[PDB]
Amino acid sequence: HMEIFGKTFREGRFVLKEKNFTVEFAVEKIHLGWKISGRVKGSPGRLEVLRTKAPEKVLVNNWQSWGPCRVVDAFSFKPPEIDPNWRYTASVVPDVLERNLQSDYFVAEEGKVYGFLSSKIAHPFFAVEDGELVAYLEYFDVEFDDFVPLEPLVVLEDPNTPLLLEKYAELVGMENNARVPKHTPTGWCSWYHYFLDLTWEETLKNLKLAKNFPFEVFQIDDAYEKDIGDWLVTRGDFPSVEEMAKVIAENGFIPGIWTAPFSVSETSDVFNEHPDWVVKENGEPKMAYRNWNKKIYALDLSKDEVLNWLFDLFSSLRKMGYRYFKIDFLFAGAVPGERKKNITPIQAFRKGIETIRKAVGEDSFILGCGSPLLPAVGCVDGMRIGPDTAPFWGEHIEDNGAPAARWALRNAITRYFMHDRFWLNDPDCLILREEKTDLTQKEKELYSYTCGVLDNMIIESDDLSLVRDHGKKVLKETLELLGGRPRVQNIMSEDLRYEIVSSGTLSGNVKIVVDLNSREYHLEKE
Repeated sequence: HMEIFGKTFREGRFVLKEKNFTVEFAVEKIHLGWKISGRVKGSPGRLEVLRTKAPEKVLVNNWQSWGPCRVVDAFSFKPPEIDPNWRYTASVVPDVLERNLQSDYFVAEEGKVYGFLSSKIAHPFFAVEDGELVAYLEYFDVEFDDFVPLEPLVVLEDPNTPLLLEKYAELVGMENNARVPKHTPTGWCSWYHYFLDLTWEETLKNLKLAKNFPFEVFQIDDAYEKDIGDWLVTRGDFPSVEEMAKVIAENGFIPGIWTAPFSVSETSDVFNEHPDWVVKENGEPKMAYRNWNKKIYALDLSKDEVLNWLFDLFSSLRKMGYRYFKIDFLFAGAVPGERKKNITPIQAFRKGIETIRKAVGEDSFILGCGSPLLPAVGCVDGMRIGPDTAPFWGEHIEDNGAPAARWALRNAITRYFMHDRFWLNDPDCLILREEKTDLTQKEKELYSYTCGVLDNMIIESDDLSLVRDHGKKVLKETLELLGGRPRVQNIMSEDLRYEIVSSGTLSGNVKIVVDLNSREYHLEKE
């Protein structure tokens, strides 16, 4: 059935000495399966850990927030064309995605889960190579003069696939000391009404109006900043970043703010002043992605100067009174490329987020976005686990990570299991306005009540003057669905129909059945 590091599956302790590397490992019995763990030295490169027969149908997982988590026929995979503006959102190892079906961190079939528990040094992924499922640890050509730990791999088997995924997630939480607040914040986000056209004028208007809503946090999203990298300089209408916090706190809200901290645009002052601070290719700045009609570079989080700058930045946001941080495009900090230190792109990413955490303190809430998942566990408090939602369902939008409510919801369902184990899942904002939206009341209710049953974060994003009785109702109903232990019963579903239960909500035991094709739901409250 299975090979572990090249040889037939066997319980016990083992060593594999190769030309280039050495690994010492143990195959040990755990509850519901097995765990392969150990340590490795030398230059393991792309290290095969496990091999077995691919199943036909597999739940696969993109490595970051916006990417799909979905069931796929393993044997009729054809390589996607990778958008060169967004190369690394698709894969951190795109050479693989170009040839084979790839899954980051974990894969599931009916009755079986394979999953790595951490991504501290290596990127753990699975590939389907010619009918075989192969688990790999990618070390990105980094060499290790002494032993460093393996990312442990678990293999769980039981009829109950949901329970297995939940189990996997518990082990991820313990392996990484997951941060899981007892208190989940509520709030308002500017983005999904105003996008880049937000003004301070409209901001103050909603800030007045937000008082009639059950919001704790008032969060300014992308729009206020001069440029990507120049986070302390505002454009347009906007005042001082210090002032905005002050005004928001004065009004009885926790101020929140959006940054893309690992990213610097080609036009930014900081890139202009410090072009050597970025990740390189052949000595020259390597484009991490293209957005805002500009080339964006990634900060080299191996450089102490870069980390001090991140430290200073988030220390001063904290000082000004920001206590809620949406940190976005985090994948940038983990792009493959040349850095000052000879460490992995993943080791560097972690140095970056660890710095932000230390700067903002223990009483700040950090929400990851566009982020590598496994590597951020134990550091973020909340995580966007799907692509952007939208003020339309998005049937005209493909499952390629662009904004659409339907695909955002899909991911909230298919990654439900990380919630309250990895972190608090952020399903993206509820859009509850009655004007300036293509969403029907049905669709709004469907989205919202699913998120509530999933016990996910509830953040609203609207011009609140356009939110009336229906939207106010839906929000209050959603908050009544929270507090349970959720489960997606038929996680291996291929037709976008799901039965989701949650036990011990504020409304008791609840069940929602959803069809994301017909945009239909039935909700029972016992």
